[PDB]
Amino acid sequence: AEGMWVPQQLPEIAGPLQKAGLKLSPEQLANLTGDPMGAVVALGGCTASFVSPQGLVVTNHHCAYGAIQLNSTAQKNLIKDGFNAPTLKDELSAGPNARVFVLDQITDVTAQAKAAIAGAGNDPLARSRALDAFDKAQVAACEADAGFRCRLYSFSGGNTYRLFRNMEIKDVRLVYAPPGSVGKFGGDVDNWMWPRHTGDFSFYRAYVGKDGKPAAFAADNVPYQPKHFLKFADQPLGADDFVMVAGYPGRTNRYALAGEFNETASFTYPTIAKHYNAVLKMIADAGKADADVKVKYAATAASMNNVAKNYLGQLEGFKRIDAAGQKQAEEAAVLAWLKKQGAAGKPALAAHAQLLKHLDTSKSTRERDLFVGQFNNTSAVGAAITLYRLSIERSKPDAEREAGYQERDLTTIEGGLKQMDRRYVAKMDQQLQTYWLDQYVALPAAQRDNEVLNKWLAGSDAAAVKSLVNKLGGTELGSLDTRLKWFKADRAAFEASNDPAIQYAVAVMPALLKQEEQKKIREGESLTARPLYLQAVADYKKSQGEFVYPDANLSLRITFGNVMGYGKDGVKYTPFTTLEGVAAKETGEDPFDSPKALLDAVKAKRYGGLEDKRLGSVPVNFLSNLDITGGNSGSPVLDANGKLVGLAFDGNWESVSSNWVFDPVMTRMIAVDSRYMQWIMQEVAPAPQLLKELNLA
Amino acid sequence: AEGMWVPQQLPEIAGPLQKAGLKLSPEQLANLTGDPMGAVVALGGCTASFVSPQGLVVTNHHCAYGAIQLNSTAQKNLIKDGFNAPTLKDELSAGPNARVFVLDQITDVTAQAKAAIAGAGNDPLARSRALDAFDKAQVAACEADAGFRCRLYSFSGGNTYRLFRNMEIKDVRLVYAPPGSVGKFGGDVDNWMWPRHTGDFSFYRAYVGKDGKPAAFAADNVPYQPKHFLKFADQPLGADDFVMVAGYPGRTNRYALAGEFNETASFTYPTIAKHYNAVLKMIADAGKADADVKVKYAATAASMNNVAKNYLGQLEGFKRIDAAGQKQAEEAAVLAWLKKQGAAGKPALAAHAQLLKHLDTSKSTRERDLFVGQFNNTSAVGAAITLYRLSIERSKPDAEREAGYQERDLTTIEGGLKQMDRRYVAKMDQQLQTYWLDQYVALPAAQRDNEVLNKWLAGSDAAAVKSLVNKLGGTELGSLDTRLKWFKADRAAFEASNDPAIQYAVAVMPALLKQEEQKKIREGESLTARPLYLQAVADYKKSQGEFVYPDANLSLRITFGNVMGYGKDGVKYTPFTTLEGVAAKETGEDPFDSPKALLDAVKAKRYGGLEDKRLGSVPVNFLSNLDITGGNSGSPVLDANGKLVGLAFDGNWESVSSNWVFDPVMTRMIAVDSRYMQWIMQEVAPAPQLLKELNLA
Ligand SMILES: N[C@@H](Cc1ccccc1)C(=O)N[C@@H](Cc1ccc(O)cc1)C(=O)O
Ligand SMILES: N[C@@H](Cc1ccccc1)C(=O)N[C@@H](Cc1ccc(O)cc1)C(=O)O
Repeated sequence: AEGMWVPQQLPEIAGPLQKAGLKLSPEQLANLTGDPMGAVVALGGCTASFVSPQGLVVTNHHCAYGAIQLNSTAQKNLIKDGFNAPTLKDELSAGPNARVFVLDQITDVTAQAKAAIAGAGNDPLARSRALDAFDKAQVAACEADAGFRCRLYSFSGGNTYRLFRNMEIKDVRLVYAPPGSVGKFGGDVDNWMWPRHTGDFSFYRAYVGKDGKPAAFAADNVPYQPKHFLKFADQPLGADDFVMVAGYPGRTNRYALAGEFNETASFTYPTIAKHYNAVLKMIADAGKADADVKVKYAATAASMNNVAKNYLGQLEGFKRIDAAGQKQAEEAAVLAWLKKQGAAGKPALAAHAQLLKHLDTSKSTRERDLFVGQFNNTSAVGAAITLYRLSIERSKPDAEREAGYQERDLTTIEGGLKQMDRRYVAKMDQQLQTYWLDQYVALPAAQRDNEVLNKWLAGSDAAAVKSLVNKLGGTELGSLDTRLKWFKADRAAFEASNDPAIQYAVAVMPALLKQEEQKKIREGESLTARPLYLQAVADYKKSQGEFVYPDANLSLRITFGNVMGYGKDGVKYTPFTTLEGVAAKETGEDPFDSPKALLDAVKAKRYGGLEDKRLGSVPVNFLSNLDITGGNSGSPVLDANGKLVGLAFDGNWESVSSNWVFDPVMTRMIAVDSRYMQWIMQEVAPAPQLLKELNLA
Repeated sequence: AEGMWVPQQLPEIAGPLQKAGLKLSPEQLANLTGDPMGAVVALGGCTASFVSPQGLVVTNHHCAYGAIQLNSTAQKNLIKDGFNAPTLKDELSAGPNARVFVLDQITDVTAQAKAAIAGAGNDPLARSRALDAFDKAQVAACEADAGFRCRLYSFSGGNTYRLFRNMEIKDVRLVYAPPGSVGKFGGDVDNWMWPRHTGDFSFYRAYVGKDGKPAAFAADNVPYQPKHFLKFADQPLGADDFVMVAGYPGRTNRYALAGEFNETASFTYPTIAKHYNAVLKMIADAGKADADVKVKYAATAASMNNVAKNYLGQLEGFKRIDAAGQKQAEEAAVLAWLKKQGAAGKPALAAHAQLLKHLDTSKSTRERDLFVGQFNNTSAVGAAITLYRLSIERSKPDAEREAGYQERDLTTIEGGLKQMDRRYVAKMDQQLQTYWLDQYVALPAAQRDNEVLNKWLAGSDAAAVKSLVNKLGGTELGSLDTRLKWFKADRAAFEASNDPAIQYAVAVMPALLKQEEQKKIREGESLTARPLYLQAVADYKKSQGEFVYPDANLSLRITFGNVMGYGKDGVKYTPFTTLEGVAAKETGEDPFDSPKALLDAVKAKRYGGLEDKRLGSVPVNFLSNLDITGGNSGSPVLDANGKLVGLAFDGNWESVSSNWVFDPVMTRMIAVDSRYMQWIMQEVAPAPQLLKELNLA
């Protein structure tokens, strides 16, 4: 079924849920801290779920990838080898910034948020500061009890605001990862593709301090005891079976203006894909010369591969469904429908005209902004900018500090500085600085108008770039101890440093704060125009009997449907893959290089009690017509009785353009079957302690 | 069904043919100059069929591609535009070397063939001279009537010889070609692939002189009046329908030794694919800089792309089916079964040992012979060699001249010199000479032992090469009038020439005739062993219950089966594509750039009365489990009642390795539906005169 339904829309999908095959009462799904919705957790960018009473959490391999990479070395490469912890004491810290968010409360605060915005009058910067202040005040009251973290969410262009309260677990440990050749079978070749044969799962465990409250990693921390956890399905999942997903989709753009779509299609997507593909070649080459580079950059290389391929898929999809035609026609129908409404429709029409004006702002600054943006986000420079920015915010009262630099963010900033030790090599950073500066100096002189960067380059050719990278090479911010000292330093110490990375951050900061102020002005203008126009689009959609649900915004959503394949001319994709399809793809070369114990077990038909007689094998991956996006990775797929039948991890090639224009015919979720996850842990990469904990052995 | 069945085997398949759903009688098929089989003709490298009483011939577009190519200029490009001849006199010569072969009779001359070989004795060279003389003599007699061509075919390794007698139609004209965006929709991207949407068809007309004997092109030749022509099906072809193909498959290698397969898989296919891919990049780069280069090298680039992609598919297929293992296990089972046959086993056991020592002769000289072979076959140099060779052979009497340089070959040689005019650009041929010499001068010193070439290079780097290409550019053989002068010149005029390409021909010819003697010796030693070992395999296969049929050898074969898809893990390929599939593949960029009139008709559901209700659209291509190969292109696909339901044109990706090891699971023919052919000639690139002549209007 189409839709990323908010829990508050359960009454509207209760009948469709039952019709599709839900055997739980839709009522049971509305208790978001009960069984089973209470077992679903956010990781920050991925979904996961509790699967034991001792705080075992299951998610995708690609969601645990960062944690696995932080614990990998060139010599002991867990990404390649996998990992198992036989006992609690063998579990590895997932890193200081790993989180498990357990939902405690959702509050509707729409009327209060709208009153705070209106309270600001017709000044856009005051409107942006009013919502900021409201957001900070809600979050401070909601976080007064130790161990909670809150977040204010804007829905439907700012027509609805809800405050989420979560227990924030800060001690997350790695328990199990299959080998990379299972976890990421087919690599970037099979990424965004069906047929699919990827065992995309791993396990964490949540820990708390001995006092029961969240704590950073410590030896005497103990496993979290969740109130609810999911059970692995005892009923074999088959074609046409009801499935549903609860998770944290990040961002969809189905309500974007035609011009926002056109800009993304004609500039953002092709341009990011081009540059990311070129940076990836550079990282791949450096990785072949030094395995330390390969391991330290593995998470970046993985994310950049995923985005670049997703973008190429979205562009193909737009042509497939004529997304440009469909956006143009819908926007024309909404503006014509408003007109026929007379008086009542003039506000939305004026809100449209205003958003329409916001587009053109980036035309001959978009290339510059990209290159300067990427240069400033390289590791040493970005660390210098964050550290200098924090030194400025610390001089203010906490309620006046920029979101991201308040007291409640300090441990996350510090964790980032710590995680950079596992993700930084000077010789690779210099190549990244060189790459983005090179693109900058190749712009026409009109567009290369970053005056600070112009001063530090003192040229617009290869030698000027080499000279600046040589200069920035003298930085000490590669040192973890140096970064942790700067983390506590006052503004004056930054301003006195002869560290060239720090000098660069001090020099660019005034222009950065002015660019941020301009952003907040544009935000404040949108805080009134966006909701008016998006409410009209939603009203129009309801007039046309179309499904109305908010764009994803990193909050909890439910999607449902059935196990089913899809088709193109000449082809029908079947809803399951099987073990034989894994062995049929074997080449012995990355990324089609399965463990020997897998190839041996498939050749012997060792199905380990998990064969589905309807398939004649153990199922590997399955297709369903659910509505997921980035952020849904690791979401539990629940059957009609709320049991775990698999994890969401990807979509088929034709699904990716549904970020902009949903296509029900060729949009499918790809999930890993809970039976394959059990089969891998039995036959290939043994986890006997985990199968016991899951009551599967 | 497996098998390229010779017409004599009709008894054995009579029943399976009927089980499959054949509604005509097998006796009807044994009538080879009758209906329907008498409609089926050979083009030499392609199959075709009579489809009107006025000599109308249908074949594939890629079979007609050379003809279309010859009639194309950078200005008037019929590859891109297509072609239609509304009247007889608008029909374009398909070229001097274009033929239609109509089968007159098959006689077995095995005994006399085995006599000729025996009655030479031991001396390998005498054995091959003997077979050549018996071949020349049997042909000279069979061709005594003015308008016939005869060919001696060796089957099952030389266990069976047959003389084929054909009426040779020498005046073939192009009537109709769709646009290249239809004829070759999907280009080298969709080549060897399903799903497929290619309207791979074109029409020729067979002309003879007013006397009724075949003749070369002349203004007052009239159309041939075939005894038999096929009718286009009125019964709609659907899934599971019986289909059969008659045609001229070129070469299969299912009876090759495990060692011949190992050489092809380990050296020949990888090497050819690599060097062809690099030459194709060059021709693509040159054609983009010069539209005259693009058109003149279109046919060469098309053939090299087809071969390169085919080989990559064969290598991939070998790994899918473990061809290496199956060939080793068969070569080991045959020897074990012969060593249990006692006295009856020993002649085949000795024949194997004799053949097993023709393998270790190449490892050192294979790269050299490839690179020198390719260089010698560039256009100016290749013309120079052939023309000088003919002058050598002219001075001998006819029956002692090399096969291909006889009186009966003069027209084909002269045709080749004329065709070169539309296939030669000096700067491209120099790029080709450069590529291949460059590969030669890259070889280790020990392998670089072509005396004349080392002499002419005087060095072993890019500069020495450029020096020789510079020398050779001085040729006048780029001129057609020059090539026709040399065609009628004697040995001494060649040996007096200061033309550097003629000078190269004369200089290399001694080493060439030496190498050709050591080749005929090679052939001689094999001519008795090969028969004996291949009969043992046939007997072993017959003993195991496995189908026995000879490897393709360019003679007439029948294959049969049913319209059916295939699958692999997670995917079922359905047996038909449809119009909507063509439209869905549209990018507006070559090779997915359909005529506007196609895209307009698809949108508008103008099905032209050609809807299949079961598909809900007009079908485009279909799949079936027939056994075809190179040569079978343009073969009529006949339904249960011997009516034309389409043309064979390609095979799916997994089919191509069946040239060495047949696989019934994933081997399918791809054919163009006769309703797509009509629909194109009605709705898209009209041919109202053809529809009339075919009785479809
Ligand atoms: N494409 C996946 C990540 C991946 C990379 C390589 C190998 C295996 C997986 C991905 O981006 N998944 C999303 C979830 C998602 C996104 C869009 C969609 O249509 C369906 C699923 C994620 O990581 O959250
Ligand atoms: N691959 C085709 C030629 C072609 C190229 C590009 C577009 C369309 C057609 C080809 O080689 N066809 C063969 C017939 C054939 C060969 C092998 C096989 O398994 C099935 C059919 C031919 O030209 O005769």
